Amino acid sequence: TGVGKTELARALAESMFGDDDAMIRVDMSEFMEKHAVSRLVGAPPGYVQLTEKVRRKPYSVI
Amino acid sequence: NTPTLDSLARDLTVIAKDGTLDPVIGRDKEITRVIEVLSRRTKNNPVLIGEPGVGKTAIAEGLAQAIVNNEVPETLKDKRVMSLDMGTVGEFEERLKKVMEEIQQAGNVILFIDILKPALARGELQCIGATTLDEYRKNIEKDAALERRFQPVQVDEPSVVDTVAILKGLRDRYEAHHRINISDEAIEAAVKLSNRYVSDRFLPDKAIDLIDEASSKVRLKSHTTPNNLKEIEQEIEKVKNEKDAAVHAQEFENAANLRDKQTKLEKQYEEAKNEWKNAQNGMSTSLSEEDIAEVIAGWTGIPLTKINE
Repeated sequence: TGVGKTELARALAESMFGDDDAMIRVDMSEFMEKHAVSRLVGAPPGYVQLTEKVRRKPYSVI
Repeated sequence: NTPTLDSLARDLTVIAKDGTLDPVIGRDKEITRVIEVLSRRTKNNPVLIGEPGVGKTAIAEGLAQAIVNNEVPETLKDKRVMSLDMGTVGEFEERLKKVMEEIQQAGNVILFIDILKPALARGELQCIGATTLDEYRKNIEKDAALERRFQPVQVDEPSVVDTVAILKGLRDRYEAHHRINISDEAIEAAVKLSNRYVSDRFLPDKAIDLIDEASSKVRLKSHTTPNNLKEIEQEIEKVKNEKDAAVHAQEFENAANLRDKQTKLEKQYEEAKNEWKNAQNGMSTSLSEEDIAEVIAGWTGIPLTKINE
């Protein structure tokens, strides 16, 4: 870790999509419980992420 | 101030600062041993090797006591002591990653335990183990990375003479409620017979067990009334209740005599109580060796005649 994996991902998006900030960063460290799977996929009915962000920017690197 | 460590564990320097608990007496030898290991460049993680119950808890308590007393050396000066209990144990590994970062930045946080291999390999965390000997040779010895990082410390039961000084040091802290006198003969007699019968829990916990119900038949036994207040108080009780009933019954012919009698009895009760305590508070009820062995008679079943020799 820390060898520059993040830099490689940013450079890949810059030369392909023409933008460097068009990256959706998802940290799996915050998704540990079973109920965490119902957060990035969207808010389940009767209660109130990744799908919302990717829809506005289809040309993004996850 | 390591807010994460202060909430996910229990701080020891705060408890020792107030000093509301009994001081650690008899573990002065281990005080210099713990700081010595932490000052070593290699193997700076002492481990409390011993059976659970020999007094390993007091070892950690005394480490933070020297900080308040300014007895710790410069190498271990102004360093907080933090202990992580085993009852708060995936999402478990997500909390330990943040705690170790604060320890390195502060430089004065000492962990105390009762995944972490990379942390101990570089010596960033100066954790103090508290596992038993049986579990130390099964999980720590099998790993080479932690073999040269944890230094075992021989923490066993103290000597018989060392236990004697524990009672004498804490004697002044055991007389602050009723101001009783404890003879010095019972202090030395509470350690000779302790190991003779009870030898299943090691020192010092098994040592301080004789003085629990040994000699308790002298002090307050003479504070009783030999048929003095047993009848005086009874007379006061019946007059008061009967007096109230006569008020609502429009019967004051006998109520007038009841009030005078009740007032006289109240004066007599105070006089009898005052003279009782004046002639008894002067004398002191010290302990006796003839009743020390009475408590151990029922623990094992040995007759008192056999024990009293």
